[PDB]
Amino acid sequence: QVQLQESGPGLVKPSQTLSLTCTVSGDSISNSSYYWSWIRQYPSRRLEWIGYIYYNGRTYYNPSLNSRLSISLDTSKNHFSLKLSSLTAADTALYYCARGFLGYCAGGSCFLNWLDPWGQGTLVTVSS
Amino acid sequence: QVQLQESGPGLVKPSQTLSLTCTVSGDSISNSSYYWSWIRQYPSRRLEWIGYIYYNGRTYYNPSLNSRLSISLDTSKNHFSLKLSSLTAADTALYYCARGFLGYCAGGSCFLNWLDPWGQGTLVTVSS
Amino acid sequence: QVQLQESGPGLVKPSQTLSLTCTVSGDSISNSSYYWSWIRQYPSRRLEWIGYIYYNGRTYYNPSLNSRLSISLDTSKNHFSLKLSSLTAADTALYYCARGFLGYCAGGSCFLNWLDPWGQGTLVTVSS
Amino acid sequence: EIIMTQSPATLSVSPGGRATLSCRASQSVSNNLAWYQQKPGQTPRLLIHGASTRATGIPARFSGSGSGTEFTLTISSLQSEDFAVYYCHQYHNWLLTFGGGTKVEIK
Amino acid sequence: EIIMTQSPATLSVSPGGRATLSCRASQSVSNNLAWYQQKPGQTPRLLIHGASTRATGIPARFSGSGSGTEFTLTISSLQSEDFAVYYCHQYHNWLLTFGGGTKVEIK
Amino acid sequence: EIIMTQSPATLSVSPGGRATLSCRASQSVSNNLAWYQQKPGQTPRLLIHGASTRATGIPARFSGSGSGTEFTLTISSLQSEDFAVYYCHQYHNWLLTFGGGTKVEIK
Amino acid sequence: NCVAYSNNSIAIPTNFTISVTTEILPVSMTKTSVDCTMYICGDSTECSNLLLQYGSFCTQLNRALTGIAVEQDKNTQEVFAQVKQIYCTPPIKDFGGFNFSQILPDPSKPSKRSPIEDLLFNKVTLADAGFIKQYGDCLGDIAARDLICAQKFNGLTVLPPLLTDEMIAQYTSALLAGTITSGWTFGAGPALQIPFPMQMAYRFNGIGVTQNVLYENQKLIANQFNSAIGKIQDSLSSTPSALGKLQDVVNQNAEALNTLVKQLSSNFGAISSVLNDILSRLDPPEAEVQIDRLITGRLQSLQTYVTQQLIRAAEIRASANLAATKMSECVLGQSKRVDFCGKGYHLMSFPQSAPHGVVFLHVTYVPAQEKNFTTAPAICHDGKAHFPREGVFVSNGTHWFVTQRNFYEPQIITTDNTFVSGNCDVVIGIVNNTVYDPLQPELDS
Amino acid sequence: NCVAYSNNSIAIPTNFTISVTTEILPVSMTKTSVDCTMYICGDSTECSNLLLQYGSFCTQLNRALTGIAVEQDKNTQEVFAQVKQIYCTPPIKDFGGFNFSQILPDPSKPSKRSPIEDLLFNKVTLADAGFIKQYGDCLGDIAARDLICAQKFNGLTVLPPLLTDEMIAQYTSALLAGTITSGWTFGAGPALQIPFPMQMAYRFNGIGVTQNVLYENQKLIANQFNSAIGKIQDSLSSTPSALGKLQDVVNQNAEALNTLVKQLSSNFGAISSVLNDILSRLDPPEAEVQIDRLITGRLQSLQTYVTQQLIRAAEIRASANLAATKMSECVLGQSKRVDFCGKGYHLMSFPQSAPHGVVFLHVTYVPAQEKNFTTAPAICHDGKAHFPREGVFVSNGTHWFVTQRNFYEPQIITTDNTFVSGNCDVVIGIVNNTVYDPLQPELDS
Amino acid sequence: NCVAYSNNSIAIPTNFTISVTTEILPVSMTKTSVDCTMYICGDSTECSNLLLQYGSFCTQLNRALTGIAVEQDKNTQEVFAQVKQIYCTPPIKDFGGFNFSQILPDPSKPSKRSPIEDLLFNKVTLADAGFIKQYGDCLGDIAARDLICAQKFNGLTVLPPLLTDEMIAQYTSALLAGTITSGWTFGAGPALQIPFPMQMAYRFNGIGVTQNVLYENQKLIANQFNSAIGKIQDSLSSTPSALGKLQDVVNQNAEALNTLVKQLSSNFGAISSVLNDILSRLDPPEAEVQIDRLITGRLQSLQTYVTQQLIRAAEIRASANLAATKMSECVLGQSKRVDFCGKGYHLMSFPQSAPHGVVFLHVTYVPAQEKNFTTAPAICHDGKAHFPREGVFVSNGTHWFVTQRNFYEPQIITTDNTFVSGNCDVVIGIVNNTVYDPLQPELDS
Repeated sequence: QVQLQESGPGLVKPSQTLSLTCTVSGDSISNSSYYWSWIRQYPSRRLEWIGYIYYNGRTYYNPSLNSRLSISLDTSKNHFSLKLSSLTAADTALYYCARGFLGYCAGGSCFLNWLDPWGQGTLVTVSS
Repeated sequence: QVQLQESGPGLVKPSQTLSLTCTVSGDSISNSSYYWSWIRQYPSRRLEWIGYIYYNGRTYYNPSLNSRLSISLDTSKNHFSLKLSSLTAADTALYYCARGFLGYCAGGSCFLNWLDPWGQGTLVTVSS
Repeated sequence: QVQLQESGPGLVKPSQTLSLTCTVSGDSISNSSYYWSWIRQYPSRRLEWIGYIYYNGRTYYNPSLNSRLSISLDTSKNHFSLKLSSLTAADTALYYCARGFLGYCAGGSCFLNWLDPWGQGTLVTVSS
Repeated sequence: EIIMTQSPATLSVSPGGRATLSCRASQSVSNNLAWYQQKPGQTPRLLIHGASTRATGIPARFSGSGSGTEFTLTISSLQSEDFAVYYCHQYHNWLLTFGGGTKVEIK
Repeated sequence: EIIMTQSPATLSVSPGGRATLSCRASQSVSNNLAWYQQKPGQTPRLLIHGASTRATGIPARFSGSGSGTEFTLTISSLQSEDFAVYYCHQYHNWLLTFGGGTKVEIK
Repeated sequence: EIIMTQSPATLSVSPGGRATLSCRASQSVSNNLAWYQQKPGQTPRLLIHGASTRATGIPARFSGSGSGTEFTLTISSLQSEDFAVYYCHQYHNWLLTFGGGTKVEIK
Repeated sequence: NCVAYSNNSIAIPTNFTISVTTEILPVSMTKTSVDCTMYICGDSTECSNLLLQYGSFCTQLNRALTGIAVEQDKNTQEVFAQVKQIYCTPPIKDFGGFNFSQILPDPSKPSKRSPIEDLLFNKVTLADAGFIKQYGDCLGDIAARDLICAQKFNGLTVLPPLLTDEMIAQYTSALLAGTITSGWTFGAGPALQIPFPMQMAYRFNGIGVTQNVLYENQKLIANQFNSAIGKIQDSLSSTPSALGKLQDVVNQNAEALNTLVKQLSSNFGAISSVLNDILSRLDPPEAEVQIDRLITGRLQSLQTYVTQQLIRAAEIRASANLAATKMSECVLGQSKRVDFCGKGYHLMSFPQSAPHGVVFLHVTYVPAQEKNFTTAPAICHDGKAHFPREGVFVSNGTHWFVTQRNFYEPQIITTDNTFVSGNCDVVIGIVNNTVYDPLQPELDS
Repeated sequence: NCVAYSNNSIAIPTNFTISVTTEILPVSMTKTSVDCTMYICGDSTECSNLLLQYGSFCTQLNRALTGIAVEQDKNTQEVFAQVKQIYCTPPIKDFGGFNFSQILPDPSKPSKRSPIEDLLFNKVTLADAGFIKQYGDCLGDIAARDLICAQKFNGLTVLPPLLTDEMIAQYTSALLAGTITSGWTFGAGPALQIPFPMQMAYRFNGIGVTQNVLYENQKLIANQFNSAIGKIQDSLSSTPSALGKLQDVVNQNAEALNTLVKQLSSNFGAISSVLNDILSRLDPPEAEVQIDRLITGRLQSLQTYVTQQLIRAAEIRASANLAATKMSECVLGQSKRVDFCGKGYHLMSFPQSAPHGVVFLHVTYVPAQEKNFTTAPAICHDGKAHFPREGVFVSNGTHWFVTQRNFYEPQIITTDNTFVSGNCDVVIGIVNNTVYDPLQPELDS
Repeated sequence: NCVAYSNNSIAIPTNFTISVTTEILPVSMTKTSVDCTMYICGDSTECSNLLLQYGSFCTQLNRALTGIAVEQDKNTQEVFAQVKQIYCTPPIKDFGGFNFSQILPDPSKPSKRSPIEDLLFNKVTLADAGFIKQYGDCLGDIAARDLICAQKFNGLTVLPPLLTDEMIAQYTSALLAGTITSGWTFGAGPALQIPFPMQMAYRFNGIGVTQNVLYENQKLIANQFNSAIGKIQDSLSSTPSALGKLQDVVNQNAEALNTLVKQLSSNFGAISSVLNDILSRLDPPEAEVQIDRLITGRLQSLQTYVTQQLIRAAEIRASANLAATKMSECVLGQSKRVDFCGKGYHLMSFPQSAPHGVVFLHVTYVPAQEKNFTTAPAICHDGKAHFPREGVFVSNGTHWFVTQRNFYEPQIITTDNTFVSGNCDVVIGIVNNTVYDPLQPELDS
């Protein structure tokens, strides 16, 4: 089956840019049946959805961090990336990359299905 | 309100590539109500429109320099960029970045409204 | 008329990324009448189509290497690029960049016309 | 956004007993729910998708129920390895959201 | 493109007088005009948008008029700070264009 | 994909003779064919486009014929420089494909 | 079985049968209306704003359906409201043997509805669980429920008719009473009373049969009349395919609405067929495109239904115009048009109310028991040629008689019933015979 | 107020009233046509090229509207062009008291239009500032202006009818002159002249009233006739709702065009409702998509209008077929159909021209002043039974008379007006009375 | 050429002409049907799946066309199937000079089709190389070929009628035989035989002309009758514009189908007008968008065709209802409606079969050779006023006669043909004259 592996700097200074990469093996990110999402987990067990990108490159972001965020994919290397800027101490969390299933699609829009599987998750600390 | 600040090399050799960046604060470049444009001013008080980019990334360029130009935006850092290649001595001007208001939109097209405000403007000299 | 010139590393290690660039002079890659394609030729005289990109940036790839490939264009410098990853010894070939004519277009789709002209062709060797 | 509330923040169940977990949505999420199991320090594992369609390889002891607003995950035979944090998740709306997680402690 | 011609390239007005500025389009730009003020070495400031809708914070002495092809900006009471270069600008067509600018000198 | 088969892999023609080259498609490519000439070590040169429309600057001795599935390129007067590899190419379907190439040797 | 033709034999009927033939014509259809916005955009403001960009399409469709619904009241008025005064039949049925109890209202019934209209209303039934019936449940006979009840059924609404089935039955009772008590006269003027046997006698004299035929066979004719109407009830009960034209209207309208509602389940190329999911599951910008696909499909569905109703309403209007013409000419008069008011020679007709329709019972005279007699065009008596005033010359084998065309009543050939023109040498087929002269026996004294 | 029924009393009218009832039928509608391309694509080549991809939709719609416009000339011809020769009334009005000056043309008027058609044309008015009128201004009565004038009004154009209102009035004058001077005969053959009192007498003899009734009441009948036509003018003037069927046609057509033009203001999901802005404000590639949305919406608007006109034109054609039937049967003849040519017994009708319509003035006989007399079906005199030849036996209380059905003219019961059949023991309700014999007094000398 | 009106002169026709006028009415149209899916999606599963998202549009359209096709069988049945029994004419034509060989079937012909229907079928021709004919080639008269043959012609199919042209001709032969052998009687009852001269005599007595007129002019009338029917053949042959109503139906239907098929060549805003290229040239995801544009355009084309056929079918149904009314009232009877069954006074009519239509040959009586006589409303003899029983008083210059209205047959004014009412001082225009009394010469002996 598919396997997802995160990569990125574990310690980033505040007001720097966080760059995370999730390399996908066993599937192509251009497969029409998937969307690729980022989710962060806090120590309080709280899961927050960051954003996802469709196989064709359409991105949707959480409004809580819409002005700070971008997600892109690279078909050459089969990975999708996260860039989060204006980092604060509140961004310290455990970032997961996950594969979602797209549902019914028509007229250029799609319904979502569940996330399966999740990546191993990378821990990012925002401190000086 | 919004503030726009240009940045770039003031002296670029001819036949090199000019790179200008306009960082936007107080607004998100992904706000559906705006388009972001570049205008250059010559010593003869002549203003020339270079090109603009919609909040969603649709670019329109002046045909006078269509084959030399590209404009892009970066949602992570809230700035839009200008790349002008094949520089000659005639490109020496004062480059402004401005925020325009989009008008009525329907079916994937928009009418324009006025530019307000203009950035401080950066002076670019093309010489050896 | 138009002239196409390839550029890239003639010797790339296996499992590295191949980067080829075809600079276009005499035409703009944003001209609505063209699509820009990559074709590789093997010593057995076999020609294989790799992929093409429309003037507006729509890319179509050969399914034989769909998961390894990406093609992009840069309007500032009038060139389109090829990135081929997961290189093996079977990728040793002669890579041509060619200009194709678009046919009838309607509703966001186009029929193809012939390729004319071909670039000079660059030879890429995949070995340690 | 559809705020998803999981009623018991913690749940203490004797081994071999029955565990009942509840998830409440702010507005109708229809059958578009999923239940994820996260053992300590590991990736979340999909237990249930749809309202109640059990995922492949999930023991038949895991059973999900509900529609619209009230949803219930039930564990029929608490083995020693079922100690985990269980999250409900809705994919009805774009901007998918997760519950607070129920930590199923075992006595 | 819609070439926009501003008739007086320079205009000398006594302080406290009246200044009349004209802008002519190559083809109908409708009400889609704007007037920008550029004091020496500073950013252009929007005076008028639409044909004649004065922008917020602009003194009532600035008045714009016209429709279609002929447009006129008028300054009713030339203070000392109104010395600037005034540009008309049309956003009717895509490929927005600017006039040549009228430098309003003050005697 | 539309597999394109060129029947004679090699063809030996006396100078001043006639050369006949055949190209067969897997399914109907209609008039959407082209014939390319590749002299040794050089770029392919477009000879014929459409089914039979000769390209500009191509000698009238090159003639292409066919429609649908069977296509034929014919060289009416083999000069010394016509020794090359000739490829048929179809642009009917997206995912354009090329034939195996016929090397026209000259005796 | 060809008819043997000869140039000198005529077949004359020696008997008759009175028969009654039933005719059924639709007159109206259920006054249904459909709100455009509530059908296309169910309680949805985003859909309503997108629909406003299409202009007058909703208001054009509402005018069309409202116009059809108003035509239905006009149709019923034009047919039944012809009688100007509510006449009533006498309590005693001393009509001379004629039994109208099958077509007159029953005081014993809970409604003033005749025993043939009882079978008519109990035999025309609308669809089971159809929206026409289902609407009756949420409306609960309360007019204030219309807005809420219409909201449940996707904007569909049924309007009550201006004439109820009870009022329509009352008009047919006035038409029936006027016919039995005054014949033609209540249709053309004041209701001039006339005894029914004398009225029937003038129906006979209209079709060309002398009035003495009725008065001498009055008991037999009354029995034939009564038996014929008695057969109507059995014919309607034992044959449920006799009310097919009225059921056809009801079935066509029911099938139209059912298809109109099921169109709401179609995707029409959008992402979903339910507006709530498009708005609650999708990005707010991404919803207008999907709603436009639904709006286009649902608007086209409504346009299709409206055009069909317009064409069908015209068809029913044609039938209603025919029923009004048959009311005036068959019921209020005696038609000389041959197959208009039944087959045979028209005597009279009786209107019976039916759901969205009318039933006519056409009483007609049918010749029976023909016999063939030798005939001649003229008679030679004194060198002069004698032609019948009315009727035909016939011969029973040895003697010549003059008799009426439609009944064998032989009479002695006399100057009274013949007229003289020309002489014997001109007419082809002339025969020699005696012509009686009533004055001679008086001079013979 | 029921009619009292008894088996031996008959009500016979002792008087009559002549009455005139007005009937109004539409015949045609304004010959409007709409160019598809000029409506959808106003002087625009880019829109025209995009529209060409839809095939024959424009040319199909133009054929439909042109077909409707040609039906309108056929309708007017079928109704009015029935008269083959332009007969004329005599200058002197010595018709025996009958005053036709209200329906005959006036030499004093600037047009040969009668004083009732004067009120008809002055009472049917088209919409104020309507396109039908507005088109008359840019056209300036010059045929060469049609292409430019049609360009102003978005392709809408009105075509002149083949028969002008003056020619239509001339045909009704020929129909009127033929009726007054020759009765039935100009409709079936050559115009056989007949004096009007004798013509009217045969109208009486048609409805079943003897001709001597007219000649003995000729002055009274002429007064009733004149007063009835005099009331028509007041009835039309004092009631402006009498021309509602003709206004309905004009209002429906005007409302159709107004809605068709206002559809041009709708966006139909495009970026703007004006084609010039889409082409002048937007990128040349980005314009085709917006124009397609406008083309789809405007093409659908035109299709809706055309289908409605097709259905409506069929409705007017049905009314025109009825007006032609009423012209032949009410004006050129005397109808036996009861409510066809007015209520009462039809005597004659007069056509009057009206804008896109016809008005019929139906002259009818209405019984009045009924009286009830004892009646019997037959008379016993010498053991034989006597039946009336025409009419009914009535009794004033002591003596028996035989009288006609529709008028109380009592006559002595005589062998002349009775015929004998059967004997006394068969007929039910037979009465004993004397039957006069004209031969006996001659032998009594 | 006005008619000179005077108050005391009457023009009476001294002669007549028998004339025959031809009437042509459409009855049905070719039973064509169109499969929605095979038209829109030619053997294409991807198009079929996309079309399924539009719901019931295909099945609604199939019901509409099937309903129209079934109406065509009803139309033909309602017109021709009126005759209940297949009567036959006698082999000998001893009808008294009347030659019906032009309208009766020919045993010499390969089909039992009369010499006028031979010209009718040879003059109505469908379009050359039209789909109605082209379908006949792939079908090869084999019913099993329908599915394959329909596939070739884009789903178009033509259904065979329930009554063949041979069976329709057989029904008109029964109608003709019944008319010639039994007159009115086969339409109202059993076929009572009657000699044709006597039958024709009662047609005369119907229009108001005495029967002795026929028997004294029988040879002349038969010659006029024969010559008139002889002119019909030349009139039809020498004028190919006489069958324009039947050709109009055939041309309108052919033009509808031709336009429907050519709509398949339109792009409708897609990338190509051929579904195979969209599917074989384009990316599999990129094809649904292009197919939807084709589906929308082709579905709208079919909807346009279906609505037009619905409106047109209603128009033909109206004509078929009129033909059935003319069959009953003109052929099976004698109409009193003036211009219904031809111009002039209707005597009889003959039905002739025609392709999808019927032709009526209306035999009518036309007055001729009018002469003007002085007339009076009444006669003064013994202080009493004498009125004509039937006819008019006329004066040849010195003597007064009483004569019938429609033919100049002068008779001596006698008590027999006059009745007495009132006295001389009341009637305006009364004249003094003698009234003969037949009893006086008997007493003069």
